[PDB]
Amino acid sequence: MPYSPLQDLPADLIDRAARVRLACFDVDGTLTDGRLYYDHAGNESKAFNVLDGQGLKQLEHAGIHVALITARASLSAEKRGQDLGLHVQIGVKNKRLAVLALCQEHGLSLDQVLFMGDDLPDLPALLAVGLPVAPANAHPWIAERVQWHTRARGGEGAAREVCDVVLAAQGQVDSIIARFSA
Amino acid sequence: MPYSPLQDLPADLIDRAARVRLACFDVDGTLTDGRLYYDHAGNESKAFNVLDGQGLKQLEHAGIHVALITARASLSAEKRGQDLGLHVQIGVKNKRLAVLALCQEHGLSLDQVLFMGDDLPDLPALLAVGLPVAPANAHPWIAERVQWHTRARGGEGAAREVCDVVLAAQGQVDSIIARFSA
Amino acid sequence: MPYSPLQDLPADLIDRAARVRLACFDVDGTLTDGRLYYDHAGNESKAFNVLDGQGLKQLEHAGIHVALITARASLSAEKRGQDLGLHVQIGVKNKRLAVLALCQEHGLSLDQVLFMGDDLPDLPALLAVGLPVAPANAHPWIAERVQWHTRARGGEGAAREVCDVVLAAQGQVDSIIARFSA
Amino acid sequence: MPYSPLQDLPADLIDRAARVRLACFDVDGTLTDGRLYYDHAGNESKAFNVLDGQGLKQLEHAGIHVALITARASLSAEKRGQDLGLHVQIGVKNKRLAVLALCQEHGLSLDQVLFMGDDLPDLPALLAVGLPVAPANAHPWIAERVQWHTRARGGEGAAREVCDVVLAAQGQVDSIIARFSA
Repeated sequence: MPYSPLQDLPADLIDRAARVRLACFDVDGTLTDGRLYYDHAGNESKAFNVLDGQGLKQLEHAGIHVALITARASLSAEKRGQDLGLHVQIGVKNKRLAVLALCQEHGLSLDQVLFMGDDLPDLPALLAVGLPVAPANAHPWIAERVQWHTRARGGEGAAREVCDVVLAAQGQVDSIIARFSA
Repeated sequence: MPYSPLQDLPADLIDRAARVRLACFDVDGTLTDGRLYYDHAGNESKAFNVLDGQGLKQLEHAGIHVALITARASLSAEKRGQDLGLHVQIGVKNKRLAVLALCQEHGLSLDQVLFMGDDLPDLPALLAVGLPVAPANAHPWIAERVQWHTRARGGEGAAREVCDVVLAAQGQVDSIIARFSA
Repeated sequence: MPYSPLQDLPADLIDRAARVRLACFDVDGTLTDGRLYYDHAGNESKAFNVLDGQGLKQLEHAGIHVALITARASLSAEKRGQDLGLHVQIGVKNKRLAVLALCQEHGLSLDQVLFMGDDLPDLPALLAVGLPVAPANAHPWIAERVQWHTRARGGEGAAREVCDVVLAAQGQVDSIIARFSA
Repeated sequence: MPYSPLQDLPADLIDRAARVRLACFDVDGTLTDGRLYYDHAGNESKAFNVLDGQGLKQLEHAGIHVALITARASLSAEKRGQDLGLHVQIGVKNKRLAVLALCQEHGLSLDQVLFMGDDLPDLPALLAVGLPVAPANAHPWIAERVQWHTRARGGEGAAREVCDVVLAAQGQVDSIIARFSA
């Protein structure tokens, strides 16, 4: 019986995922397990996940715009966006306003936007977009306020889990597989 | 049913948390999962957690003084304190005395102090403060000697879990949520 | 009751493992838990596993050729191959073609090849070799398309688990144990 | 009911732990979760654990000699030994012979030695010492051949778990606690 990201998901959600044209992702706690590795000189590192990376490229490959949105002013996140070919917006005071800006740039509504975050700074956006989603490790204040929770944890495939849903809802999977079968 | 850091907590604890003016935290095993990454030249790194970071800022924002206290002489911990805007005391032979020094600096009693630690060097402080706490990963010798244990593990939101309680006990939640809702 | 990598495995698989002369391994998600540590300048690190290392040497010691195959252009993977004494092929657009090249270099058929991978870029190879395998953390699209799944996760002994099977199927165990018993 | 490392342990083991004068530890997979972090230039790091560190010092503080024994030629392990004040022997071809050498240096028998390891290179020693022990993540070939398994995993307190047993068997705990209570 074939894996389908869509079974056990409600019709309403699948319908929103089908119209997603812009997918935005918090960095820490969402593409990351929330950890910041500090070295002896205070320099910082984060761990991203390759399944998440593969998922994000596939969204881009399926004509969906992908954006990373972080309040931190980190070159890490920028370098990560470059490696996968995604937009990045760094040092953002308000994530809603950032998202709203990206809607105007691509000629989109908020109802065509997906946002994935894990904590308070993501909340303005989570409450404004057509399709908010939170990883399993999300702070309860965010979890409580978003219906769609991934089974997986941030930095352990939660973002891939989202990508798979969106791609499945947009009829993209069969062709993804066919491209990689030879 | 709204998430409340305070349900399933005894009245006595809530009442102590309500009077906390100074919150002190061990570094390793408390804001960290206990791990030290050693590089080929013996240089060390640690992992902090962004939920913990968000929690600590919120304590500071609510007018509660925050301090990190470590026996290790690490620039990591100092850099981390700077990034969040908190006091740091490094290389402490005795944590009780350090805490006691901080009480005098801010004109406080030990009854108005919270301390969170995971192992033996924290014990002198844990036994002296008004509100000791330990994360779930705490050594049993410490666990046994402190009533309040967080559900979460050090470096996986245990400190945020503490911050949430204190903030909740001090009536700070409703406004935290309002600030972030748009 | 002696541990045997071969119990609970079907005869057919054991028989294929017995004829393996070339063992190829994806890097990320297969010898790694899928994580990429990004530093402030975009420099990357990965974590390998020493049990996996011990397994790979033992394959080489038993006269089986070992190869690592990655699409990424990383010096990490090369350095890792050097440390264990195995062939490496980096930056591969198509893994099938790479494998096929290695068959010709060693005068082998695809039926004599094992390939272990976790995600889409491995699929062309997984579908072409005599003995595909996937770790437990493998993406479901890959899992679904390969019968042999290791109990262990990538970067947590999954590759050793494979090595053990192959070595067991090729009668190599008794002597491995004897070499190390004093 | 006070935590006792000794309950649920057989009398025979407790008796051997009571006479331990030399405690030797594999590095990788034993003080580490088996992971090797490779950076872009092939430089390696490992993660040690602070609970393990606290345990090792306490063994030293209780007059037990502690030694780290690795086949790898890593400055990491040396730097780690220095930080905790323990002997280190690096690049060891045969661990039994290394241990045997340390017995003669300290005027001890093999029956007064504890060895903790996780994989084949440790086996010669595990089979020669009075008290072998293996972490929960140990390779089955080693697990099968050693009776004492820690509940915890390497790099997640397995070595502390051992230290606690030995210290408890040697009547050391009460005084350890008393030293840290003020």
